[PDB]
Amino acid sequence: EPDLKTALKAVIPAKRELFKQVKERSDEVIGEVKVANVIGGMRGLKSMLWEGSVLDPEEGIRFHGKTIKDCQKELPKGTSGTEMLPEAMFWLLLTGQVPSTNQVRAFSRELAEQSHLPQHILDLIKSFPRSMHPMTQLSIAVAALNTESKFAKAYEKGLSKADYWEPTFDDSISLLAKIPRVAALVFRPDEVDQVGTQALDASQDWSYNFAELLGKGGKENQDFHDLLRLYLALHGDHEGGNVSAHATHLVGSALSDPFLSYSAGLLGLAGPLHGLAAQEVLRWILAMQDKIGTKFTDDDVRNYLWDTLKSGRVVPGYGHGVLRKPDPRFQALMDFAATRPDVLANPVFQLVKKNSEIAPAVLTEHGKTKNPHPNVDAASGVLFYHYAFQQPLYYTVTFGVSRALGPLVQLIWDRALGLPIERPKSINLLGLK
Amino acid sequence: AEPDLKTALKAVIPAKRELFKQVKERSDEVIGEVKVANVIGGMRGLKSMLWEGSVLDPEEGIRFHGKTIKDCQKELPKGTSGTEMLPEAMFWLLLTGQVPSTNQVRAFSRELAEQSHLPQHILDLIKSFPRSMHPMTQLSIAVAALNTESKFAKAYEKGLSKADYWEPTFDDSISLLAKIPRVAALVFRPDEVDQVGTQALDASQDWSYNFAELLGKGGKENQDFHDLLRLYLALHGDHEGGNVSAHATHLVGSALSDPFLSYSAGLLGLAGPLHGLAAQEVLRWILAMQDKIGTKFTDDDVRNYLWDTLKSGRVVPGYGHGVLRKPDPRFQALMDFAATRPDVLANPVFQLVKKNSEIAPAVLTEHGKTKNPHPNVDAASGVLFYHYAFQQPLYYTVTFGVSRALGPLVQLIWDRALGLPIERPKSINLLGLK
Ligand SMILES: O=C([O-])CC(=O)C(=O)O
Ligand SMILES: O=C([O-])CC(=O)C(=O)O
Ligand SMILES: [Cl-]
Repeated sequence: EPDLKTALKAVIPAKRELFKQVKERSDEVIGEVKVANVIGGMRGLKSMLWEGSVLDPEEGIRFHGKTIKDCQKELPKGTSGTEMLPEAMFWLLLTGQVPSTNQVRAFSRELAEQSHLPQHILDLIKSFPRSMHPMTQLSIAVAALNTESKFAKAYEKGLSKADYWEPTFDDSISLLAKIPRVAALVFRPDEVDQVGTQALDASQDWSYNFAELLGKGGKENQDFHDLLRLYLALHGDHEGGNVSAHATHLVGSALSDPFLSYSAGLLGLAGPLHGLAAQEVLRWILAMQDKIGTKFTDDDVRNYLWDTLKSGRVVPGYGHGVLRKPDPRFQALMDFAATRPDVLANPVFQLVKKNSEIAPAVLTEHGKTKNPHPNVDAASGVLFYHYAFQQPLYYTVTFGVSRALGPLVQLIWDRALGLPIERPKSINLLGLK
Repeated sequence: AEPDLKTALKAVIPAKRELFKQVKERSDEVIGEVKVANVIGGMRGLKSMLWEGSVLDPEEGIRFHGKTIKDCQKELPKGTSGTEMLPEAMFWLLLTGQVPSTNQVRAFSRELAEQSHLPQHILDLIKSFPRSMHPMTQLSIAVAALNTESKFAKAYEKGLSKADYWEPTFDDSISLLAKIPRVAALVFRPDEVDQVGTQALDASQDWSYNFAELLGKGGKENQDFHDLLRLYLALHGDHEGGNVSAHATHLVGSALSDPFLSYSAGLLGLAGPLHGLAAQEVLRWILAMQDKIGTKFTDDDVRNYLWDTLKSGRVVPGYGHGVLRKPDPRFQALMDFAATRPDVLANPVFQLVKKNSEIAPAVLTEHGKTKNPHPNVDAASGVLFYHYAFQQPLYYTVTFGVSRALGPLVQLIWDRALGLPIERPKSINLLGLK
């Protein structure tokens, strides 16, 4: 059966024809720009192209029209376990098609084989102080991988616009292969020489191998391997509007290669209002457990919610900029938890769950939070914590692994369609008067 | 004892917050349309971001709180010696809307010299870089790594009111400005990391002078180059919010990533061939022109070479603007620097820039595919650096990177002071447009 590159090569003509048709309608009006859009971070403004996913305010995120549940049903699984593979999600995002299981196996083999790192990346990582925030470490080491960029070199030689997409593809695959190893090196700074050169099991999936590099390989960790697969698939893409996806696209649009461009995305993911949300939730939950105890009641949880809000604080992991109904990424994680009795017996999980049953009504009554349903960040941290990954500073590093998926797909499409530099116009306050 | 920078900014914040409230009361007002062309065309045409410090005027070029380049050359404080406006003074104007006194700038230059030292780990990180790692990659990486020193990131982690966000933003912005010329010099001088990375700076010298000293271009003998450098860094500090470096800084910053991470994103955008490379392209093109036509050129030779470039299907770099309808006043400010240095004027490469600026606009109009075919700043900057023996064009973007910290850091400070939200547009697929 076709490999990924071949499969992408077969859908490129249909995408280019679709693009030509849309371009023939260039003069068509689709929206207004208001003052609110200028001062409000472009919120509500339909102004960028993004092929792979469309975030529906009522249904949540869809991937070529498929729900999360559709993807959990249709996408190939690992050689063992129950959860859909992130490599299969990548295939679907890129091509618009669901790969066969043996297509995904040949693709997982590519990701295991291209995972090795040049020596200088080991040296760079070993120079980091141990107190350097893990997302800073991750962003820096991805950027540094630009020494290996095929796009950057091919471009420097003279490269036709028609040939841009293929080196972009080769670099994207290279990045995906290497990023879990860079992530594990962030986690395991005393073992950089071992973990940074360890050969990966050639028949295991991307997430399994990631877990092995984290020191969480083997039979004993098989539920965690499924969590990881699900988590990485769920977080791979969420439209083009989010800061990490947009930053990748923006930097990429200047023809910076995928290593540089996704490094910009990771720097945006390091933001407290973007990728660090999950870490903040776990901290807030643990401080709540600390005050009210493991034999907490609804009443305890309700008072702590009210005490948080009355002090002028936010309840993290609730509300969204676009979403209007409960986040189907949150629900898919809650559904994973529902069938693991040991997760359900964990009080920190019980606390997350009870909080998800009470918080939405408290927040509505308090009245300052837009659509106060749980988002994915409400739950992800506590599930990692359960599996003895009790170092919340590193949860965002896993988000960084996942989130390479969707934005790299769109970079490939950007270069294949020949999209120009992203260049809005700016204005001052005095100009708006 | 006149206000320091922080105090001066603190005095204009209330007026800016009142102006912002007034604009916000007009939230529902329509200012333009979104067309299909805008979505597929990289938001070109779309007025969709706030940027306070600079605005492009179609007749007068870039203006900084309404001040032309000529106004800034007249009014802004100069160094203890030399003829050119200081970048520290441009920063002050961008941030505050006001012109600092000369002693205000001196107190500010002293702060920048005092905070210029680097943690040891940044020396170690830079020494790990391979020799072939592109300089902009090195610069972006080392700026990000300075986030270990971020007061915003730690203050935020402790609990910080929204109203106080701007202050740690400001402290980190100043810290970044202080350190970036030392990081830049380390990018230029990878064999001397230990020496250049700990070298004590003259405590009463300006930002650019000290940068030049760290580059190995200190002293009386380099005083004209110190003026060039001052002017270059001032002229390139800000040019609206739409350009990739400014926008990326703003975008990353809007997620509350600290200024080190945020400007590191800008530098990654500046590394992009369609953003960071114009000055290098002009120098190459000018030297290849000198190479083919020699030192004894005439108007007619220059004219034929322009036409031969355009007939080959090639661009004449450093000419053209989308809006601006006269020469770029940044170009002219560089030409005015040259006018008083006889040795620059005797350099044939400069003579070639100049004659080319007198002939190219008419040739390009007659050719007809370049909108407003007047010189831009890039037409001159590279050749002036080349004259001063700064003949490693691969590193010109590093110097642009130093300059371009100025405007975007100012906007980050204003973003946090006004409490602007996360930048998050809506996206759409091709099928949704059809
Ligand atoms: O999968 C889709 O969304 C349809 C598709 O391939 C295209 O847009 O050409
Ligand atoms: O390759 C094509 O047919 C379309 C093209 O030129 C581009 O990528 O801009
Ligand atoms: Cl494959």
